Amino acid sequence: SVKKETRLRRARKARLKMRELETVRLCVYRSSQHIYAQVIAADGGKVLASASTLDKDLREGATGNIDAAKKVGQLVAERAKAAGVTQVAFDRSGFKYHGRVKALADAAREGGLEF
Amino acid sequence: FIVNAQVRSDLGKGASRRLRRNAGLVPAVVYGGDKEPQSVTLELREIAKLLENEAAFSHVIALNVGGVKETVLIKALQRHPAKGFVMHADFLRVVADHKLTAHVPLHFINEEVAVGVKQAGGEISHTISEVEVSCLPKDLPEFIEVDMAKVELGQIVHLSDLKAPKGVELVQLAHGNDLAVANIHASR
Amino acid sequence: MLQPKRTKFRKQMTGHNRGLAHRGSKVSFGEYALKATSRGRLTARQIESARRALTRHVKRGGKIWIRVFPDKPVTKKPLEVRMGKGKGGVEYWVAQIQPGKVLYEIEGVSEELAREAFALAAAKLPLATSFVKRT
Amino acid sequence: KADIHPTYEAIEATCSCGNVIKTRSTLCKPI
Amino acid sequence: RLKELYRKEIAPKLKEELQLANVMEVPRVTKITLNMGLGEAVGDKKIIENAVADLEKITGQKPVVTYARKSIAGFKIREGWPIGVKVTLRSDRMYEFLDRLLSISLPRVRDFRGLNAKSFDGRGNYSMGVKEQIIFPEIDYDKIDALRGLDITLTTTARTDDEGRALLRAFKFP
Amino acid sequence: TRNGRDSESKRLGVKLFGGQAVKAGNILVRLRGTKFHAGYGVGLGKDHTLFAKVDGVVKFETKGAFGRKYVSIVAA
RNA sequence: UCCUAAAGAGUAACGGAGGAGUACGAAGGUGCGCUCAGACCGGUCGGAAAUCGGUCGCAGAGUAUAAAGGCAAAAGCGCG
RNA sequence: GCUUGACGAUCAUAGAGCGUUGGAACCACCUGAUCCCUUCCCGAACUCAGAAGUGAAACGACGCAUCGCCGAUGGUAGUGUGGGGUCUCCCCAUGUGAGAGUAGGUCAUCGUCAAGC
Ligand SMILES: [Mg+2]
Ligand SMILES: [Mg+2]
Ligand SMILES: [Mg+2]
Ligand SMILES: [Mg+2]
Ligand SMILES: [Mg+2]
Repeated sequence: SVKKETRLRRARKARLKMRELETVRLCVYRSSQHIYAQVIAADGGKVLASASTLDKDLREGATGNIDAAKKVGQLVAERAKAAGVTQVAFDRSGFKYHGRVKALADAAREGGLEF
Repeated sequence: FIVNAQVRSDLGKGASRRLRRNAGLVPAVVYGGDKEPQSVTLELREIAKLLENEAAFSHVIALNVGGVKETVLIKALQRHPAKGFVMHADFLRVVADHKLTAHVPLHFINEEVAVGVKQAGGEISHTISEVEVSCLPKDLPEFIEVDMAKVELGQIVHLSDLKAPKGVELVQLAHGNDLAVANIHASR
Repeated sequence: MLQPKRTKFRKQMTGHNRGLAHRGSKVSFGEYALKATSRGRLTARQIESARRALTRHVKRGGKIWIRVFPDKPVTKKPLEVRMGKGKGGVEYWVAQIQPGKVLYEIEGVSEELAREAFALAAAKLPLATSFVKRT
Repeated sequence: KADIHPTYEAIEATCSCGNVIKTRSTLCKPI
Repeated sequence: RLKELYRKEIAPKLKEELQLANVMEVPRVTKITLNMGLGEAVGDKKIIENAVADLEKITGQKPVVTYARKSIAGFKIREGWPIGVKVTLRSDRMYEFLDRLLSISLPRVRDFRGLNAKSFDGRGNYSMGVKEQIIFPEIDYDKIDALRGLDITLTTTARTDDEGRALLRAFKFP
Repeated sequence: TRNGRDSESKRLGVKLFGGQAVKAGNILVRLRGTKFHAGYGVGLGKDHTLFAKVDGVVKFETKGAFGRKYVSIVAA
């Protein structure tokens, strides 16, 4: 489109500097309906933990609010600590860290996971 | 149009120059559609008769490699620049059904009496020759006749003017160009 | 005479004159040509002595092409001058010929009017030039 | 922002507010 | 309110009219830019703050000033560096400013044709120049200066400019 | 008008070729503006000078888009 | 800085060509954003050219300062 | 393996152009801007609150070698060592062997999970 590749042009700076430092990356992906979150291992091609909204215990028609995204980042630290993962980075993927992005990344710090 | 060959199981630079002075031979290859490329020796005398012929370039020639026979069309002539004589030949097998581009001479058959010549200032300048072809080998265009007996002064001739008879296309019309062919202009 | 309009530099090395001529040895425009069989270099006044010889043995028509163009400037020091005070000035211009290169082309004439016309232009050039036909 | 200034007392008034100030409120075209 | 005139009359009409298959292929107006050219009196340093205050009232919105990008010595120097004053109008001030045109910005021109129907770009955009700042409500005649060269440039979601014509003939004044 | 005046030839080039063994802070390439890019474990100093940070064997591999030249050192 | 200089470094001539004897308290740091030149069509006093809108672009622009080697995590441009 | 998303692997035989085609899951446009927040002016972009509509545009797949891009074999140029000649240039023995062009290729190939079969 036009919007899609411009935020890909914004994302490749911090995503490429987290590659050189070899840090366990926490990615994110916002849509106009609902919000994803993944933890990708230190090779760019291996996913360890991944919590979403489209799972079969959370879809309720209310995804797309800031209150919906608080539970997404809440239920992802419980799968990374079950995978034994700390010392992570936070690629915001070209999204301005203000709204539903920032509220998800505060639920990660509460749930025992630390940056 | 017939020529007979041999096998040439000796490659390189040193073995390929001793052919030309000791035995008077010329190297060649035969590469085609469904088989492997096969190198070949020919004589400088026997290619000299074919290269002296007029329409031998746009024509099928049979080849006797050993007792092996093959209908062969020629598309290359590497040639010695300084003295002027033939170097290796690089011709082609002919499949009974394949598209087969090649090159065809022209003639400009009727230009003794032209409108631009007898009435106005008489000059006819042939720009192009050796116009290509793209045709099945069942019908060989040996040549194409172009007539400039009626074209007046100040007019030029494109590729769309002359025609390609009986299932012959032109690659230059398959691109977005139409090259000029012949002019009629005034002498100085 | 024939020389560039403007040049990115002013003076040039000497170099060498090696090899044969693989591109330049094929007749393209005319149907008769005078190709050169010995290496040398032509000094851009010989070209006008050879052009004005072909363009008066015809006098009727035809068309002339000049395939070669001098672009290499050469120097010459003045007299009673010792060596080593810089580099001399450009006096003339030179094209470099190597065996096989086609010099002149003609078309629209007879096969033997032209043959005795390149005899006039060959007696002004310092090279051994032959006669060739279009194939 | 807040740097801009409306005149919505007449902008959001009637387009056919007489032909005494607008000078033409029964027709717009003079042609 | 021409928007309420648009969705109710114009918007259902054109889908059958220009053989449009669905809803989302219909033309509509994207933005309006003005670009009052103060390229005259380059080294004036007095007319720009006047020209901002001119366009300040007839739009109800603050302008921006436009600088240069070269020193074209045949025209003028780069010393009088601001040259332009531009205003982009999005959808809320679009259909309200568009009503001043073709209703009350017709009679005070003293013209023959309100707009020619021959000047288009290839994509479907229309441009127009207005000579005076007199064609404006809520403006002075005595305190205004009659040096105001103003333009109107339209942008449409049209593929080619015949679709601009069927849109422009609805709210028309040619 | 007169023209001598050359300079003194800064000794550039590429050291430590394709199969060496390196120490912590050796100099790999004395660049003049990135003929070779910073690969896996190398440094890229002030005037674009590649230097090592860890130990191993130099690679000189061509990677990715733009076809750029990446000097990585491999713990092998 | 380039060429002579022979595909590692180095390498002469009263051999061919050019520059320096400085600027900058932001022209430095950082975070956040954003793309060039040119062509072309339309548009009021400008017109081959000023500002505006549009498509085509695919770095042919730019780099405080010579030329060479570079630049999309732009080493180019704006803001706190 | 097929469906859509995310992150990679490899950087054109993976590109461009033309044609064709997809929904109600996904995605995209969309509707509003009161409430976060934003624009050297502008809800365009950025952001938030959502599910009236649409698959148009965009985006994927599916076809076409028309442009592009890869590219043989043979010959040829040049060149290391040893000798030659008419010696500002070439030749012989021997090792090495392009570039350009030709026959033709190409509408990519994989990996990790999450929702579908
Ligand atoms: Mg060197
Ligand atoms: Mg050397
Ligand atoms: Mg800078
Ligand atoms: Mg950046
Ligand atoms: Mg090759």
